[PDB]
Amino acid sequence: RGRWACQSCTFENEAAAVLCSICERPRLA
Amino acid sequence: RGRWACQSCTFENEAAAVLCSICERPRLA
Amino acid sequence: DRAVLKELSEKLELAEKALASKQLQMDEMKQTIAKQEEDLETMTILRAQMEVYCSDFHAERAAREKIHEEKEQLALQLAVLLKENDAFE
Amino acid sequence: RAVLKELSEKLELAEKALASKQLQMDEMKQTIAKQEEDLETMTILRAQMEVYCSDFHAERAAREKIHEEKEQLALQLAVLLKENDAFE
Amino acid sequence: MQIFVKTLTGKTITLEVEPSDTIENVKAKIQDKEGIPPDQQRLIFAGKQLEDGRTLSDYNIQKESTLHLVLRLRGGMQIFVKTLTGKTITLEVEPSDTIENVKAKIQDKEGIPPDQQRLIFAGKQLEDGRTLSDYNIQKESTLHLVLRLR
Ligand SMILES: [Cl-]
Ligand SMILES: [Zn+2]
Ligand SMILES: [Zn+2]
Repeated sequence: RGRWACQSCTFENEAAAVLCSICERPRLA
Repeated sequence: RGRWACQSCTFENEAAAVLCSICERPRLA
Repeated sequence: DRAVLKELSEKLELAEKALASKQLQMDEMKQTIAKQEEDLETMTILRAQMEVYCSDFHAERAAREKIHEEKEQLALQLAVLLKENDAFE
Repeated sequence: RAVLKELSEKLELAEKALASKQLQMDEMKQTIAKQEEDLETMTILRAQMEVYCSDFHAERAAREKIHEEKEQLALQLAVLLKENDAFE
Repeated sequence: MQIFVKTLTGKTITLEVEPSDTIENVKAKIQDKEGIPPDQQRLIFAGKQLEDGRTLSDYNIQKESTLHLVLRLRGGMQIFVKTLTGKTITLEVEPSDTIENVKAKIQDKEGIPPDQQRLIFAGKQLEDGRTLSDYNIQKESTLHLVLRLR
């Protein structure tokens, strides 16, 4: 867990998100 | 909550599955 | 710790909602592919027209050359009669 | 059973399933892009078809013009023959 | 801007223009690049077929890209060539064409080497180095082909 960086757009998401808040791509995609 | 019935193809999936084993659609879709 | 169960249960429910959302989006995209493939069928009619218009052009030019040949003979007949009339001026 | 282990394993399963679904959407997104390329090629095909249509019209116009010139000559000729026969 | 084009078959030699050139100057760079005359080509960029009398920057022609261009079946001026056998053939020409260019066009239609062609117009023998304009040859004018007997 913890905050995570979107691998596509680099937005730093909160640990509770399963999709990136900006580009909507999933954490593991 | 027990096995869940896929609303698109009616297959009864195991509680631990998140996708339907036959048609691969998610439980809430 | 009871909150830990609440974190996972809440995040799982979020993941499963995100799945239904992605699936519904894929369903929409599948229709888009379907409509666009339907639009592409209009290409068969388009190419047929292009061949017709292209074919009609050549025919028109062929006809134009024949009528030219005919115009030339007429023009010559005319000149022969006019020079013959011209001789008595 | 271990609920925390059970919830954890399903959430990891959900997140893998999400990645999987996203990779499928990426494929369809590329298909839609190829179709849009083809649809642009269909518009260009439409343009080419219109040019041929236009050139057809122009050639037909030219053929009609020379055909009309031929007719006016046929008439001039007819006038000369009626005049020439008037001597005979 | 070095700018290339894609076609049905493929033909592109060293070319180059900048968006400042007119819509007829772009068709001019295609003259020595694509090999078809200017009034036989109609150019289109992203669904906009720009005509002459509109700057090429008004709707910026992106530099160094691959464009699709469509070609006409005919130009704006045809002359007729008549064989002694009566056959008439149609040539796409321009007033700046020399009669030597016209003979090269006849060879392409009839397979006769230009050396073997004599051309007659207005009752006079035409000379290779002159142009259709020098002879006042105009749209739908008629030349007469005679082959050399030598
Ligand atoms: Cl000689
Ligand atoms: Zn992102
Ligand atoms: Zn199912």
